[PDB]
Amino acid sequence: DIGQVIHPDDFDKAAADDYVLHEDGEKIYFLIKSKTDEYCFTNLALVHLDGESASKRVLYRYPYAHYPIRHVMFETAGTVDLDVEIKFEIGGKHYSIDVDKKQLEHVKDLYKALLAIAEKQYEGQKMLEFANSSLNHSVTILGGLRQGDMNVPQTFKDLSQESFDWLQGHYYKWNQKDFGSFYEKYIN
Amino acid sequence: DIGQVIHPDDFDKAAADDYVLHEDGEKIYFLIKSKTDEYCFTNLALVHLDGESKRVLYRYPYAHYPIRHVMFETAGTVDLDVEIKFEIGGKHYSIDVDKKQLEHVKDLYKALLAIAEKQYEGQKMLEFANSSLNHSVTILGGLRQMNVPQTFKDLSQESFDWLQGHYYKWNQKDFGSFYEKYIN
Amino acid sequence: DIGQVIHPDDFDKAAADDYVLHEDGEKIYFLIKSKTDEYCFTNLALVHLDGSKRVLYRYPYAHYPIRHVMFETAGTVDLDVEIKFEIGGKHYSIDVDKKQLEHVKDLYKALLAIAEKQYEGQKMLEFANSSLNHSVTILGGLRGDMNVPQTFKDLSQESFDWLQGHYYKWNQKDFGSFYEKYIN
Amino acid sequence: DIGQVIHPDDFDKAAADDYVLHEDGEKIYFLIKSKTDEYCFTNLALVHLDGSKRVLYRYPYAHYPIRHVMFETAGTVDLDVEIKFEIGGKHYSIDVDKKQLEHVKDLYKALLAIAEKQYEGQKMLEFANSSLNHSVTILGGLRGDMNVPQTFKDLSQESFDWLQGHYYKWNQKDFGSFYEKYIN
Repeated sequence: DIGQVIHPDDFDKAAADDYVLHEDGEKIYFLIKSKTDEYCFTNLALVHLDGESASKRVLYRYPYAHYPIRHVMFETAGTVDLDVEIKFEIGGKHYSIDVDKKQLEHVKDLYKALLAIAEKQYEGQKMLEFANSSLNHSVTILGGLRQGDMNVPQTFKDLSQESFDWLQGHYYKWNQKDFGSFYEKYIN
Repeated sequence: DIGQVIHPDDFDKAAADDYVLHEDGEKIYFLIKSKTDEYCFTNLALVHLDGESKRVLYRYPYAHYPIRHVMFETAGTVDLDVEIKFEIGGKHYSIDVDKKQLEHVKDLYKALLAIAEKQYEGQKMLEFANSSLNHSVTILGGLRQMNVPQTFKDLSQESFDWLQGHYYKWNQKDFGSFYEKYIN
Repeated sequence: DIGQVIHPDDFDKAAADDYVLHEDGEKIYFLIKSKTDEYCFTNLALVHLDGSKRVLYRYPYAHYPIRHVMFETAGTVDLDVEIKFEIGGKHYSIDVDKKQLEHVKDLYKALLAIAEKQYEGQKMLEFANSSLNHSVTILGGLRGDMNVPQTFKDLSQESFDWLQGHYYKWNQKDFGSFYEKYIN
Repeated sequence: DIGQVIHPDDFDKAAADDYVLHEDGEKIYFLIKSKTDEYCFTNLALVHLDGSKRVLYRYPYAHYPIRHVMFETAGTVDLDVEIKFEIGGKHYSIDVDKKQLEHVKDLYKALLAIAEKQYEGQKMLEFANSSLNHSVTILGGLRGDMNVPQTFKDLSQESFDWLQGHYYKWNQKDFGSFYEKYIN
């Protein structure tokens, strides 16, 4: 069904705004409203109110951090067509959204934003891999040591921590939660 | 059966309050009462009085029964109820609530969604904690010389403290603040 | 058969009191008497007189864990409430006069707390054992000046103290404070 | 469909310019427009508008290597020259007005240079990885006074910097200097 890009002034009037986690500073950067669906793109997630009837709505929430964006596509309108179509996959779920060709200028900005998000996520997955591999190379290099001047239990504690910090630091660095700056950059 | 979000002032009047562990500081943050069921969300657990007039009492502490797949469904023009769904442990819960009180059920949705996420992230951290302990065991395998029996005691203790401490940190028991953040 | 929660002052008048180990400071915290059975919950065990012969059973908590603690209320037409649990692997369902619900709900809370402590203890045992092994691995083949035979003795004592100490800590025998907390 | 090499001053008038990431300093170095398609070669990617709908494709060089760059001149009777290449695995053949041969030959040279740099980089990656391993092997099991946990951290950073650094060096993103060298 064909959708309308909503202006920022009318975000608070949208059904989707009730499900935005304003409490956690979640902010709406792009909203497309159709007769049957509402697609809300925030700094943290895609909030989607799915109408599977020609009036009840199923609420979905896909935080980017747990549901990566991939295969971002765009399709323009011909002379005879009334809509432009934007596509992507979030987690593994396929999204195809038809939008009033009048608002192409705006949908093209979303296309750019999503494309940039997908890439940052992709690159992050590559860095996680190196992060883990580096952890192993240390384990292998440092295997089989001597006591010398060593407090064994303290050293055992501290070593467990270093490993933890590295696995953790990298997990949160390369699975970033917030992509507001990406919408900020292209939605201007 | 269609339920009513109960007001805080009427929590001590509810059948579920008798099964809340007031002795351990358990506090009710959300209660939905229907003609057949009673669903009590405390800081520590879901307490469910289930009718199929007898009531079967279930208790699902969050620490041992993780919340997953938190869903919400709104009311159409013709419908009288909004539905909140989730899985606690493996059990599927679907609770119909008076559409009039949507403002409150949406807050529960947000709370549950936040708990589920915290628990998910904690599971991943446990994996890191365990994997890290192995990496030290490997790096420190086969040594030199040291007071062997004192070292043996102390080293066993570190391992224990590490395993235990992480177990309790990432399987947190209390989620009161999550309800407090979205309800109040 | 529908039972009656007995009052503390009438404990010494029950058939079950003859089988409580007063000599070891065993104290009755809850007794349900029916026309056929007698269920006696002490700090150390469930003593059950099963029936006009009676077969005596004793299930010390330390050797028979309590699990799957449930509760079931009465309907308008029912005269009883039912408390259920498994002790060791044995299934118990005990019908009690709905008039005494306030008391049976307390037993429910206590047994629930007992069961959880036992479960958590079984996890701690696992960490305790796993830690022992991690020191064995780290301390594997060493070197260094040392009184080998004394160190061998002392080392064997440490391992014994660890294994033993944790065995007694996480298979605790006495749960009197649990009953005390919820029956009080 | 026979295309036209567009002049730099008319780049901002092409449909493709709307999809260039000016915000990240992406600059168009070569644009061929046909009645159905639009091929836009930037420092970072091939942007292709495929056709009155147009499907937008973007193939950043860093994720889609250019290979098998070919060229085909016009015969007396032909109106076009054809430039071919594979990007990722996708086959591209682009017919262009034989009048503009002088320009398409420059694109040919640039794409040829891009493709070679990418190939050579894939060999360097292989050496970079193989070298990492040779240090792991040489540095396998050591001894010596040492702050084990700091050394473990620092060591893990080095490996990360090596893996990362080489990843970015040999999968370079920007090939603007290549176009600049042959279109100038």
